[PDB]
Amino acid sequence: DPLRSFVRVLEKRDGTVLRLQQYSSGGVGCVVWDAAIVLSKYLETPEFSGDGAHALSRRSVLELGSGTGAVGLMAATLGADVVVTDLEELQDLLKMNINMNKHLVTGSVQAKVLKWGEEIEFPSPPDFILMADCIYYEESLEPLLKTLKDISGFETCIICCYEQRTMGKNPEIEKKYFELLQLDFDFEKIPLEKHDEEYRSEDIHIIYIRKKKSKFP
Amino acid sequence: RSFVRVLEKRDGTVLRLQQYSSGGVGCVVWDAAIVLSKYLETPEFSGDGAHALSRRSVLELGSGTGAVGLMAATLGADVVVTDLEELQDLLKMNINMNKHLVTGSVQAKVLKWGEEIEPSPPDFILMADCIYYEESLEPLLKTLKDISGFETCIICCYEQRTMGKNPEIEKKYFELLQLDFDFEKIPLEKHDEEYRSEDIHIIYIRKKKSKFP
Amino acid sequence: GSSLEDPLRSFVRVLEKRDGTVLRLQQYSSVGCVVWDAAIVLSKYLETPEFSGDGAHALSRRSVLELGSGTGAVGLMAATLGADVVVTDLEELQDLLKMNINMNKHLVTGSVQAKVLKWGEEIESPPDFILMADCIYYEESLEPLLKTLKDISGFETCIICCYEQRTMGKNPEIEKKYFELLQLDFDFEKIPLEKHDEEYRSEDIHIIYIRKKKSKF
Ligand SMILES: C[S@@+](CC[C@H](N)C(=O)[O-])C[C@H]1O[C@@H](n2cnc3c(N)ncnc32)[C@H](O)[C@@H]1O
Ligand SMILES: C[S@@+](CC[C@H](N)C(=O)[O-])C[C@H]1O[C@@H](n2cnc3c(N)ncnc32)[C@H](O)[C@@H]1O
Ligand SMILES: C[S@@+](CC[C@H](N)C(=O)[O-])C[C@H]1O[C@@H](n2cnc3c(N)ncnc32)[C@H](O)[C@@H]1O
Repeated sequence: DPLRSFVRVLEKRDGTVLRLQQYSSGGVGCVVWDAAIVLSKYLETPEFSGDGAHALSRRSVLELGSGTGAVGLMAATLGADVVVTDLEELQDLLKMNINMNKHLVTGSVQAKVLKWGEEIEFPSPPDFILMADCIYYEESLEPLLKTLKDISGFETCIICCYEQRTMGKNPEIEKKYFELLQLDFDFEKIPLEKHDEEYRSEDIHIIYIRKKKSKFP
Repeated sequence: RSFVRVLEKRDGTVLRLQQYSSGGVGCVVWDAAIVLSKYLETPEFSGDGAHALSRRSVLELGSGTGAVGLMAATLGADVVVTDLEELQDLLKMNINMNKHLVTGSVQAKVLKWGEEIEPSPPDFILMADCIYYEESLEPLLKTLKDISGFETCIICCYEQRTMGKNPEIEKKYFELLQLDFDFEKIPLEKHDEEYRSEDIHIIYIRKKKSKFP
Repeated sequence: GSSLEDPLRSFVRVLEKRDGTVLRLQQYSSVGCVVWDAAIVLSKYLETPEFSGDGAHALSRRSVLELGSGTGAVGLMAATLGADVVVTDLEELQDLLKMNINMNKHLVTGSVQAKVLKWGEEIESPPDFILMADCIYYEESLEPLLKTLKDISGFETCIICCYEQRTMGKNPEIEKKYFELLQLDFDFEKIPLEKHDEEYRSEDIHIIYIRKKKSKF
C-alpha cells in the first residue's frame, strides 16, 4: 500500500505499538502532533496510572480535536470508554485508526463529529475530557470554551496539552485562552517532572482543568 | 449493637447493618436482600479481573437498611441508595457504620416510587423485596422506565409470597413489566450455595430498545 | 389506589404524525399489546409523499381493513389520512382498540371502528386496502390468516404487509412457510427500503405489496 509510509508509530510502555495513519480517503492529512505524543505518554506514567486498575479503566473519556485519534486511542488501550471527536472531515481518518488498533483496545472507542460551539446531541458528562494542541486559533477560544462548559460536569477531569508557540499572534491567542478559561474553570499546570521521562519538552505543557461552581444563578 | 444484622463478605470482612435508629424507624434486613447481596459476590457474577460492579454506577430502590447497595459499594461501585424520607437517617447511619469497607462510593437519597426524577442512566439498578403492594406496580415501574437506559442491567430479587394480596401483585407486576422490559429468571443453581431459597427469585431485567424511541 | 393520578399514562406510546400532531396508543387495558416497530414503519410509510401521491391522499375516502390491529396504530393513522377504517383483532383486544379510537378521534378525518375478526373464521364487500403489521409470528399467522386474506380480499384490494424479520428460534421456518403459502393465491413484491420514511425505517423491517391472483381457470 502506498499510504503505509505515512503511518506514525507510538510505542506503549508494555511494548505494543499504536499505529496512526495520517492520511486517508479522498480527504485530509493530519499529523500526530508532539503534544498528542506527550499527553498519550503521560497517561501511561506510573503516577497517573495509579496502583491496581489503571486510572482510566472503565472511565468515560471524550477527546476534542482528536485529529488522528492518537490520545483517545491511547486511553482506549488503557481501559477507557472513549469517544474521539473532530470535524466531519476527520471522521474517515479516525475510523481508519480505530481499525488499525482494534487489537489493543481494552475499553471501547468510537468516532463522532463534534464541531466546537455547535449544539450537542453527549448528554451525560464524561469522567475525562482530553485535548492535545487545541489552542491555536479563533475557534479555540469562545466556541471551544462553550463546548467545554456545556459538556463538562463538576466532576469532569479536563486535561489540556499544548505546545507553546512564540510565532505571530500565537502568544496573544494563548494568553486569551487562559484568561477566558478562568472565568468558568479552575486550572493548574502540572510540573514537567510528572511527564514521561523521555517524551517531554520544556515547551509542551499539561494543564488540569475543572469546572467552577458558583453558588448563585 | 442491639439491633445490628451482621452480613459476612467472601473476603472475611463484615457488613454491620443497624435495623433501628434513635427516634426513627425500624427496618429489617429482608431475606431477599441477603440472597441478592450474596449473589453479587458469587464467582460467576463477579467475573474476571476487577469485580463486575467496580467503577460502575448503581442505583438501589427500596434500600431500607441499605444492605444491598452497601454490598455493592464494598465491591467498588458508585452507589446511590434510595428509599422514603423516613429511612434517610438509617441509611446514613449504615453508610457511616460501613464506610471503612467502601471501595467505591455510597450516598443516600430520597426516591419515592413514581415521583418526578430530579440524570444519566445507571449501569445497574438493584431491588430487593420491592414487589409487595400497590406502589410496586405502576409507580415503581414508572421509576424503572424513567431512570433506566437501554444498557442498564436491572436485578430484581424478591421472595414469592402466597399469603394475602401478594400473588395478585406479583402476577400484575410481571404482566406490566413485559410491556417495556425483557426479563429472565436466574436459575437457583447460580445463587450463593448457602444463601438461597426456592421461594426467593432473582430476575434480570432489561429495557426493550425500540428502533424509534 | 395508586399514588399516581393516571397510573397507566406511562404505558401510552406516542407516535408523531408528519404535521406534528400526536397519536396516543395505550398498551395496557386490564391484557397488553405494545406498539411494534413494524406498526411504526408502516404508519409512517402511509404518510410518505410518494405513497400519499398528488392531490388528495391515496387513502382519502377509501375503505381500509386492518388485521391483527393490536393497539390500532396503523388503522388509526390511516383514519387520520382520510380512510374509512375497520381495525380488527381478537375479542380480548376490543376494549383497547376502542380506548385508542377515543384518544385519537379528534385527528380522524375519515372514520374508524373496531370489530372482532379472528383469523380463519367465517366472515360477515371487499376493501380498497388491507393492512397488516407484524402478523407473521406464529402457527395461526399461516393457514387461518391466509385463508382470511383470500376470503376478504378482492382482485382490486391493495394488501400491504409490514413485518420485522426475526432470526431467533422457530421464526425463520414460520416466515418461510408464510411465503410458501402466500405464493399459492397471491402475487407479492417487497418494496425498496428507500421508499420507506427516511427516519422511520430499518434494513430488518420489510414492506410487502400483496395482490390476489386471477387464474385463467
Ligand atoms: C493541531 S490539531 C491536533 C490534533 C491532535 N489532537 C494531535 O495533537 O495530534 C487540531 C485539531 O483540532 C481540530 N479542530 C479545529 N477546529 C475545530 C472545531 N472548530 N471543531 C472541532 N474540531 C476542530 C482539527 O481538525 C484538528 O484535528
Ligand atoms: C420489604 S422492604 C425491603 C428492604 C430492603 N431492600 C431489604 O430487602 O432488606 C421494602 C422497602 O421499600 C421501601 N418502599 C416502600 N414503598 C416505597 C415507595 N413508594 N418509594 C420508595 N421506597 C419504598 C420501604 O421503605 C422499604 O425500605
Ligand atoms: C405482534 S402483534 C402486532 C400488533 C400491531 N399490528 C402492531 O404491529 O403493533 C400481533 C397481533 O395479531 C393478533 N392476532 C394473533 N392471532 C390472531 C388471530 N388468530 N386472529 C386475529 N388476530 C390475531 C394479536 O392479538 C396481536 O394484536
